[PDB]
Amino acid sequence: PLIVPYNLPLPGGVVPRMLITILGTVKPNANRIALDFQRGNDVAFHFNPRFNENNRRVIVCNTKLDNNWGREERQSVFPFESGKPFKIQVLVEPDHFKVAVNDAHLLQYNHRVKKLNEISKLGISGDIDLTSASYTMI
Ligand SMILES: COc1cccc(CO[C@H]2[C@@H](O)[C@@H](CO)O[C@@H](O[C@H]3[C@H](O)[C@@H](NC(C)=O)[C@H](NC(C)=O)O[C@@H]3CO)[C@@H]2O)c1
Repeated sequence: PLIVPYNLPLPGGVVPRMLITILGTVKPNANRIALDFQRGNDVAFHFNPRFNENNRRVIVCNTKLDNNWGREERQSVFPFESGKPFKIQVLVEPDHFKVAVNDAHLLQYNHRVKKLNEISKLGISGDIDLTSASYTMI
């Protein structure tokens, strides 16, 4: 097992056909999970399941530039469950990050940060036990 928050370096940045796979289990009474693809201090893609935002479960995605959050993209389809094991796969495509959870397509996030090769770290945080975090080229 891995210590959370965990930093996964992405050597040379991301590129299309790179597949990141994260395996873990949601804690009991979880509040939030976050994946943060970073370009230095900037967050190119923040993927943030929220377990109780005004008694709703929602995934919020966004980008942070110069310490400012941008326009949120919100998904009400919510495949995570407190206490249960999950798999998140993020496939870098030419125009977007493509996210699947437990083998089912979830969402796509169009590239706002376009210098893909400068997105050099992935932070994994929140209310999880982290089992593995890896990448491969498909
Ligand atoms: C909770 O713990 C941590 C730890 C590290 C980093 C964060 C960053 O969390 C922020 C991030 O998820 C951004 C993504 O857009 O949202 C921030 O929250 C927003 C919130 O989503 C907005 N809610 C709505 C309903 O629009 C709110 N909007 C208004 C008008 O207030 O704005 C906040 C602040 O940007 C979240 O803090 C978290």
